[PDB]
Amino acid sequence: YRRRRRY
Amino acid sequence: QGTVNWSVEDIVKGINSNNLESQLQATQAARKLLSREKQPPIDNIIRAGLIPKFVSFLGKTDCSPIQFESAWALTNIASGTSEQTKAVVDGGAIPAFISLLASPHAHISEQAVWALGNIAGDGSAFRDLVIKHGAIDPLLALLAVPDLSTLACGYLRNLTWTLSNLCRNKNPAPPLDAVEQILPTLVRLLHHNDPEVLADSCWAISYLTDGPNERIEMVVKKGVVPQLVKLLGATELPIVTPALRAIGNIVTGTDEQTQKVIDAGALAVFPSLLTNPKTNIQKEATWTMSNITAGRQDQIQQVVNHGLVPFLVGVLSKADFKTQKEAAWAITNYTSGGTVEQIVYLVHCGIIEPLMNLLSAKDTKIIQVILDAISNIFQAAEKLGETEKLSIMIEECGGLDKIEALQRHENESVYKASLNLIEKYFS
Repeated sequence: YRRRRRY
Repeated sequence: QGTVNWSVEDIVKGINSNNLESQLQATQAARKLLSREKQPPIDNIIRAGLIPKFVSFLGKTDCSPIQFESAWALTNIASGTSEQTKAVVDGGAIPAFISLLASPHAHISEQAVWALGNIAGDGSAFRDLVIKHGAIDPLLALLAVPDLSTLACGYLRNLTWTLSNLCRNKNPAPPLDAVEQILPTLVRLLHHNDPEVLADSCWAISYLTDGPNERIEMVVKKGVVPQLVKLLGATELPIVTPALRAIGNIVTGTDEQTQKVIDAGALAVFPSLLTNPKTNIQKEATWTMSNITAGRQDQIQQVVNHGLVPFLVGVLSKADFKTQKEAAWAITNYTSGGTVEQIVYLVHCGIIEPLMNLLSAKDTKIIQVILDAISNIFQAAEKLGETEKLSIMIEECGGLDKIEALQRHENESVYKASLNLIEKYFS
């Protein structure tokens, strides 16, 4: 949940 | 749509043309590449020297689509390794994204929220650098609405998430006044009815409560404890987990702070938290119990009147080792602050057998922990003249062998405790 990529 | 599957050198070609449209097209190709599930060529994109170009597209207000495509593109690079993030930051993206927060196009500022989220997520330094560039005002502004329901579902999810990252990490913790500034909105979010806003709100709070008392106190003082307790009883594990952590943190502070949690009704959820099927909930609930049994006798008493001792006994008797370890502690803590009655009570709940069985675990730490506890228990039994009936007990369930074989355990304080115990109560 640190970081999120899109799609 | 044939902006699918371009080669990097193609993307470069386009972004370098002097044709705003050609560039828009290539940037979309760039985003698409970077959006693929199998190893998006982030590195070569970086290596191609593209980041600054994307960064400057953020500033192109006439051409919203490019703003968006480049936003998204950087968002995805910024989501990779620290080093990848570092590259986004080194490009000057931060003030650029902050500027985009106020863009009239929701889908664009959302992208900006998202990216700032990833940058702040890298770790305390980037986080505080986002903060210095003044991200917090404009973020909060997007949440300045009479009713949070009127915002789009995933828009609010992103802001809640980004906000939580601005509360995340610990060396150093976020700036006090940045926290003061965020708290009220966080509180308002902790009350919204989206499971995902609630999970992240809970994390945010859990991060902010993971420090010294003054920090805990900031939180506790906004009166979120009732609301944390309620969430603690939720059906969604993504919500229980971070709520339970918050509570666990809070009870590491002052006893006054601990009591807020008790008053909130926290203890009532424990019968089920201490039996929860998810291993980690149990560990974390047990740990939490250990910090309550570390408090005053009237706090120990409240644990008693909620009938949590059987639950501790249960947890001591069978859980995965890591939980049993916390139970061990919870008991020792109990047996430290507890009144004579209270220590007696523990034994009547059948704490002696399952405690003893743990003496044959090959973890050096827990054994000391248990023995302190036996020590402690005999102590209340001395004050009653019952060291006998208790010795007998410990014999009949094979505890005596286990301790008497423990003088030949290597560790120093270990063989001395057993030594002491043997000498003192067993001849």
